[PDB]
Amino acid sequence: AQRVKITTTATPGEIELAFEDTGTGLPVLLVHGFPLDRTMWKAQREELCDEFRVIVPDLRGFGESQVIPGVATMEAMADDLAGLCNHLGLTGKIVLGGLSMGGYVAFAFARKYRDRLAGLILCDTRARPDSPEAKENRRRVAERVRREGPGFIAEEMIPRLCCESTFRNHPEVIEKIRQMILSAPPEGVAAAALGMAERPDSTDLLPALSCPTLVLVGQFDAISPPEEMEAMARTIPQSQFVVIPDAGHLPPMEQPERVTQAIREWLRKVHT
Ligand SMILES: [Cl-]
Ligand SMILES: [Cl-]
Repeated sequence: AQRVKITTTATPGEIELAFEDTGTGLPVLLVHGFPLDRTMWKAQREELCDEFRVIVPDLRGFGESQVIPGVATMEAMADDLAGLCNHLGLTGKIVLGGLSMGGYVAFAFARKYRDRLAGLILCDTRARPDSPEAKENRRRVAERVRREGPGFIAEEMIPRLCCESTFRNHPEVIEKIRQMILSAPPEGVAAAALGMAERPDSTDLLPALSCPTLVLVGQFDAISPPEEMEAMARTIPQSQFVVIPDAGHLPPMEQPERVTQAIREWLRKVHT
């Protein structure tokens, strides 16, 4: 992995991002969920790099990246991604993928950096903003995580993140996810929670998209259910919708081979 100071149009103008960059060819940048880190996408990075260039950053405030206290808007996160691609000399088009919060970042990127997208991969996410109660709950999470750390978040989220089959067959995957949460920087988690609260409604962005889009969801996703994701996909032109069996909210970790395959086969067409 690498750690580089990049120039970003978001405050504070410069930020240090940690990231993986593996393979050659078409660039595919994959964005993790909340409150996880780049290792969420490790199986896909390690497998897809035989055919594509896979770039996987820790977002601001997560993993090994710089923590910028206050609010980390989805726009700011997207600006950082643009600045990373600029740093790397990927100044043309990329495929951008994101899971959950990372999908919110992808929407912010598509808003602002349309002409940099060859394609979008939207996993286990939604285009609607937070409801008023959801916003308030973000503020409560932010306030508490700054003081107590993310243990309470792991306790609340783990049962909602993965399906029953994962708990049974892959307890090691559960534990990897738990350690990602437990290790997340408290002020980075707070800043992202506040950023999620403030994110705009992307509903009307979707019909205006101009690149092919893959929409992927776990069969048993409790957080962004498949029914709602299918409806979201029907608003996106040039979309493909895939349900990953025997996965909850984290298909890349729960069913890594099936996710890698779905992405690989879709990328081949974007690419050809
Ligand atoms: Cl957003
Ligand atoms: Cl909501």
